[PDB]
Amino acid sequence: DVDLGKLFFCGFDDFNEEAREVIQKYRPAGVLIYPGVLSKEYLFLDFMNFLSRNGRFIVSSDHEGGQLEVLKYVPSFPGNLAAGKVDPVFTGRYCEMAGRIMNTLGFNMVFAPVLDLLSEKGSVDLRSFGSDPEVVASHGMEACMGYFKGGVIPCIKHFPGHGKTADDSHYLLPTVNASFEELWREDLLPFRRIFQSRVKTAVMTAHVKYPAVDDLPATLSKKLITEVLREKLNFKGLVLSDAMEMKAISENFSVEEAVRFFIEAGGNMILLDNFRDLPVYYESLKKLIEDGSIERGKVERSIKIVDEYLSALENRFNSGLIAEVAERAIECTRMRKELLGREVVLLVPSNTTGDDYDLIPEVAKRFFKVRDVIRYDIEAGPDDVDGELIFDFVVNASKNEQVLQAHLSLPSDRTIYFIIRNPFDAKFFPGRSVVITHSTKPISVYKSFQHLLGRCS
Amino acid sequence: DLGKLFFCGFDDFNEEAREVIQKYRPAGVLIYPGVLSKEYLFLDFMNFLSRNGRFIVSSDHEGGQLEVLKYVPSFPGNLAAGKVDPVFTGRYCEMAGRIMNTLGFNMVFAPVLDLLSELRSFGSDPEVVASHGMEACMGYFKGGVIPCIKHFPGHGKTADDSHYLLPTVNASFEELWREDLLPFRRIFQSRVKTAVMTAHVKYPAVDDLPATLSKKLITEVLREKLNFKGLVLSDAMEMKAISENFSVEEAVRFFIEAGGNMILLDNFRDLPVYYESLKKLIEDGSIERGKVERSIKIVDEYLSALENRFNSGLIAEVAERAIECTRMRKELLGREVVLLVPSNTTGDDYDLIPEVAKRFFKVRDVIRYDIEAGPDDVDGELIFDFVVNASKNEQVLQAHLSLPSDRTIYFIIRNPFDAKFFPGRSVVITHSTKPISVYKSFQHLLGRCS
Ligand SMILES: [Zn+2]
Ligand SMILES: [Zn+2]
Ligand SMILES: [Zn+2]
Ligand SMILES: [Zn+2]
Ligand SMILES: [Zn+2]
Ligand SMILES: [Zn+2]
Ligand SMILES: [Zn+2]
Ligand SMILES: [Zn+2]
Ligand SMILES: [Zn+2]
Ligand SMILES: [Zn+2]
Ligand SMILES: [Zn+2]
Ligand SMILES: [Zn+2]
Ligand SMILES: [Zn+2]
Ligand SMILES: [Zn+2]
Ligand SMILES: [Zn+2]
Ligand SMILES: [Zn+2]
Ligand SMILES: [Zn+2]
Repeated sequence: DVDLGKLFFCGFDDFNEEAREVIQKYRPAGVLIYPGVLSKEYLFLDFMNFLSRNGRFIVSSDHEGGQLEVLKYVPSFPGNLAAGKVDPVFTGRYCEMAGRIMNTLGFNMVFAPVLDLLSEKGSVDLRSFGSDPEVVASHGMEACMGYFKGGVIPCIKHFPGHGKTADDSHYLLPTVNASFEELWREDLLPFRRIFQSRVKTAVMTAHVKYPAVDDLPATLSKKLITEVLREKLNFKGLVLSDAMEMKAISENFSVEEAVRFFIEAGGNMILLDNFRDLPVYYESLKKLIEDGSIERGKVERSIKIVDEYLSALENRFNSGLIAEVAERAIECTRMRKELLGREVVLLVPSNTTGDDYDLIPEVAKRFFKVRDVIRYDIEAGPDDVDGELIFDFVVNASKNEQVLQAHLSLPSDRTIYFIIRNPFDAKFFPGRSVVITHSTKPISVYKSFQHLLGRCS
Repeated sequence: DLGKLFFCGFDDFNEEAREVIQKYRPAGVLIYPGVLSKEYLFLDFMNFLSRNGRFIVSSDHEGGQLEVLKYVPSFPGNLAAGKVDPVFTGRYCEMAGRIMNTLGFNMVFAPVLDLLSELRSFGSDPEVVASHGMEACMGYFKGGVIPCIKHFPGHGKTADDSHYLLPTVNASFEELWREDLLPFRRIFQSRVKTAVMTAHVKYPAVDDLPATLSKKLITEVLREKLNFKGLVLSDAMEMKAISENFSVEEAVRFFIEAGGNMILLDNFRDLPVYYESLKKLIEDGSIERGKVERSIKIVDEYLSALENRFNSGLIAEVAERAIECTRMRKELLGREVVLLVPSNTTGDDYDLIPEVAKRFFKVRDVIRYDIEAGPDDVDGELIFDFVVNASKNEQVLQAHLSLPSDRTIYFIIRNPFDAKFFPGRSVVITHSTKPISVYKSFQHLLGRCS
């Protein structure tokens, strides 16, 4: 039961102390990294650094290529609709390329390919390989195979296929009217293609209702997941829900109903699009295990499956090394704790080094209350200023003496000098509070704030 | 095939670039931000290179202060790395090297081995630089990319920049050997695969010429005393340190006679001048033919040492092959175009359509229409309708169809079903909104569709 976290896959829109608390307490096996983290490279890198020290994870993204692209590291792709028009070998080569890059950064799973068919009702629009089930199957197969050669495990979505509905699951619960024989022949054809091969893959469920077949959304449907996916399609691998908070589910089922149906239906990992919802869902699952509404056997089998995927990963590559370099290259003098809860005035060079300067205020705001942000001229130095606490981000202190005394005329009792370019300048601030970063990069500045609040005090 | 002695920088990709590459066959391609900052051009360039022989493909992505590949996560840089266990430098460079190799690069112009005097350098201690320098070369290589250490013989002792003047380092040879040269020496002795780039720097206590042009520094020191048998590159020859003190012909002569192998040009348009200059000097005897052959031999080894299956230009092929067009009248295409572009991530793709169009067509005006309405009526010599959501209703479908059918081309860039709604019309289907697709649709319009 120190293992129940293995049944959860959590999305992270931020990386902070709550994130760390949630991860350390519940130990989710899956981590999905959202744009909130990816768009701030310093946070992504520090997050990857953290994950490498806290056990083993499935780490994933939504980088499908085309319309859904979230990793700036992967060159941009026209997408599945365009790929569908072309020799499927190109899809395989793209996904190997994307996967290899992903695997180098520290990802070990991707939520792709999309295997949903394109219909005229649907529009989603560019994310499908095509209408022809055969075209979708061969591209889907090349995609799963490419991702896998590249070093990342694919997750095909969304079972059993929901291109035949006009409705979006983020808004309401959609409906697909097709008969089972039609689903089988068509929407399920590319899924069948993958299950018949030897590629390791996960499967994500659709929050979609199929009334000619069952009353429940596929995510919550024992018929679709046990009798169709496990038994007729013979899939023994990992089954993920789409995000449970999505309206299609949350506006029609309780948290406790969703967790029950999905695990009883045969699913293995509950996807939450918000790591902060984990304690509610986690506790909900724990209840249902103790009051008997969830067969214990299903939870154990699920745990077994995740453990197989976790041990498969094996990788050497983690981009978080960058965060360690930044952390370890920071030298600081001794700082008084009692200063640090005050409101800070930032002195930042005026303005690639220029974009690094522009980002210093945003990074500081994560760690300190900020009263003003002042952009000085490096060849003049800072106007005289006062405050409760002052941060001088020193660049080129030594050009002349009228600049070195702009910097030294600041109240030494409540100024911290951040020497971020030429670390020789640190000799010119004796008795002063000094941080040397050896870098202008946002991650270094970031790690300098962490040392300031932690190790240096 | 003298092109094997040239390494060319490209700030753009166009037909001149294609002409120059096909005529002269340079062995080396260096890709500058002018191409990298436009991913559609970068991708198309890579696709072109995979079809025109073997190349050494490199960038200046050092990490830290000098970063040019958005695909590689950003690194604090060498000064920060120097403070740290050198294994981390090795890991960084493997990571960067692997990403680079996946994109299609096979060489990086890094690490910097120059010493720090009073961010691109690992430190002041020659020993620290050597250990990080070795890890970096090893990591790059492990990652799939050949490293190139720079700049021999080390020029951290000068404040002056070679982009401005010819700088001077006054240290004696005994001091260079003991200090600046030590990390270069540790690397040759460890026998890690690497290339070497020369410095456009004068060392007056040792010799009169800049190292790039100095037989003493390159032959007697680098080749003989340091025993480096590998690939030797110039820094860029057009740089003022060389160009304002030597003629093209003096620079080409000295460098090859000095023992250098590949001439780095920072501009591919200069290749013919330098190429003919090298051809001349070989014909009148100012260049020993033996040296040219030895240089060619070395280049040939690196070209085959480099393989790879990986080229990100496949993306450009997908975009190319997914384009459907009706037949187009050649003589509309020399006209001035009005663009109708959906207003404003599919929004960032739309913003970029005008920049892409301007490469292929004269553009008179750019109108940003509302796609819930469709285009206001408009007229011009030639009209490009970048159709989005044509079928919402009949008042949108008839805003698009009220445009003059003799001189409008409809680019169906999102929902390819809409194409049925434009019978008799000129229609291009891209199956994508991405700049590389839009770009490839213009090439097809000017080529295969007409
Ligand atoms: Zn789907
Ligand atoms: Zn949606
Ligand atoms: Zn049908
Ligand atoms: Zn989705
Ligand atoms: Zn609990
Ligand atoms: Zn049991
Ligand atoms: Zn650490
Ligand atoms: Zn520290
Ligand atoms: Zn230091
Ligand atoms: Zn240098
Ligand atoms: Zn320079
Ligand atoms: Zn010395
Ligand atoms: Zn240089
Ligand atoms: Zn001969
Ligand atoms: Zn082609
Ligand atoms: Zn074509
Ligand atoms: Zn089509």
